[PDB]
Amino acid sequence: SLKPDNLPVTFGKNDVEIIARETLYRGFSSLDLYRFRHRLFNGQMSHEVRREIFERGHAAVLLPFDPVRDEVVLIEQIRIAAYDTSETPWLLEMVAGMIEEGESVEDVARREAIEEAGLIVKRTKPVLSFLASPGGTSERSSIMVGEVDATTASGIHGNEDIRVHVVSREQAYQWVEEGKIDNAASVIALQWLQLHHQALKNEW
Amino acid sequence: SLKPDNLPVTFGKNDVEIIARETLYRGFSSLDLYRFRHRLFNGQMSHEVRREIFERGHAAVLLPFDPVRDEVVLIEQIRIAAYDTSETPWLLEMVAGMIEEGESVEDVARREAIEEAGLIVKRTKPVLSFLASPGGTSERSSIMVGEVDATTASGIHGNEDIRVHVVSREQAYQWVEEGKIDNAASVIALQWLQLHHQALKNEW
Repeated sequence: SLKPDNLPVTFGKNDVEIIARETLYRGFSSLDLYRFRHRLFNGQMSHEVRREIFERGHAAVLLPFDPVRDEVVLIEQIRIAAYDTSETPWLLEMVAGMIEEGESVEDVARREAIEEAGLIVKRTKPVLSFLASPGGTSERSSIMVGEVDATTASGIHGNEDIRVHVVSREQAYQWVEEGKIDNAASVIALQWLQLHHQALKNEW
Repeated sequence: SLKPDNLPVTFGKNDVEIIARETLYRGFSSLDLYRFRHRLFNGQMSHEVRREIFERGHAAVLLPFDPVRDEVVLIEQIRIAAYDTSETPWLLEMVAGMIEEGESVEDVARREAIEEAGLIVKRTKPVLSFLASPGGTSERSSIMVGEVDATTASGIHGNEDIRVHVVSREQAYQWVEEGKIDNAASVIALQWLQLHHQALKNEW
């Protein structure tokens, strides 16, 4: 295991001055206007830049995977924001929830697998961590895979209302390829699993 | 090629009533409060649900891939929204831009590969299309891979300021595994490539 080099990005936090964050909205979550100047590639300083950034905490994401049965547990809940681009706003997702307090991502991954899927997790691994849409929100989501008994996954759970589904991994991945699953975190988790299932099954 | 079944999601748009979308903010883009009622799994109707949803159009995403050299072109630009969770807000990304007017995603993929990378694209394929963070924004991003001559990828391009990088695919994917690339669209494109490079190289 050899980590990679620092390169080829060299501009860091010493190359940016956040002039100010201007609160544009304060409800359940926030729109804030980042006002900033940054170094440019040609060595010159920038004009002041104004960026509207949706701010609303960060998420833990569990991929419930049963290594014995080679199955995944998906969850189903409505995402109203999906309405305008999707046939249905009910989406097939991974266990996930926002991180708060002194919670680690393991804390929240595990907590949410009970709240949303009634699922007790065994061994866990870190998968990947990703920024959802950096152009327009600071949200970071951190994904863990969790060893789960898929035979215990049933029922409705949860203003949250969630249904539980058990499919084989291969079916979960085909639904990615073919567009049935298409939320960022499921696609990332389920492509990650497809590149790793054999080594993971072997290890577990 | 056999598409999948309709199941197991059955609730559709006939099961939701958007009561109203209440504009909470109007600048470069919008925060709107979706007010809605929806069917619940146990057959009962919901209380009124209020969801704050960042609204700002949708994106096309190009993965510039050179099948001869087995290389990828990445771009580098600052994402200020990444500041709080990342060592550097300068990020290594895919060519991308917002969709407008009567633009198809091909139009925008191609347009942006010139604006951001000076790149002329040859053959294109659809990869995947995904919702960035459905919990908190309606943004959909649609990814195409594009046959590109990596030897023509150089320089600064672009309030946009973008640098261009040519790495081998394997290096691009290792940077995903190890966390150097971690924006949703790059991770999805670059895991997709890793599952498909051989068939794509063979076809092209």
